[PDB]
Amino acid sequence: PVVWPTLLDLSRDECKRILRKLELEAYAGVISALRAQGDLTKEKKDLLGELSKVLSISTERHRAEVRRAVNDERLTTIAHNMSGPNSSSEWSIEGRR
Amino acid sequence: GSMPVVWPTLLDLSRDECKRILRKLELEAYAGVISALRAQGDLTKEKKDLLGELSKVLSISTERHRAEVRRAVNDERLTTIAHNMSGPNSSSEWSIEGRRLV
Repeated sequence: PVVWPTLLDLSRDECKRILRKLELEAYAGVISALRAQGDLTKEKKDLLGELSKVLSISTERHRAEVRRAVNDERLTTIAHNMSGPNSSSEWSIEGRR
Repeated sequence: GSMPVVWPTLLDLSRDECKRILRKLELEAYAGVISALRAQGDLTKEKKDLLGELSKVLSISTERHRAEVRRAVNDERLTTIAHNMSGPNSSSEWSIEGRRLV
């Protein structure tokens, strides 16, 4: 006997889409704040690793958010002002793997 | 002489404003993690302890943490997502976390 996608099924799929957008936005927000603080450290790398697991962020999406933040001129300016010119080695290594 | 007679304001720092944007970023970062975790379902010890590591790194006080929890547990949209994702018991542990410690 057949079955098919109901409105509830499509509703649950849409909730998953909304959740995934919230999760990626959350993770990107943490990367942005950490990048603006200065360079990446091992402790922050570890913390990001746990956050990516709990927010279901793939390594591909992680690396792309690291690069986005390293390259964002506003965040780079904040790091320059707050921490000084050394601010992105280590983030850039992480964004390469 | 060595120094410019027409100083290009390009060179100037904006330390006060950057300090404020950094703080805005930190608070927005923590709030967004609370909101996403709340939309997943109820709080777990693993989420609580991870939020504790995040609050250290983002300089978030325990008062601000609990206020974010109370906000998120009561957000109608985040709660609708959690009920659809995780079922009807998606709030009690969050509400405990929002209330205790004073």
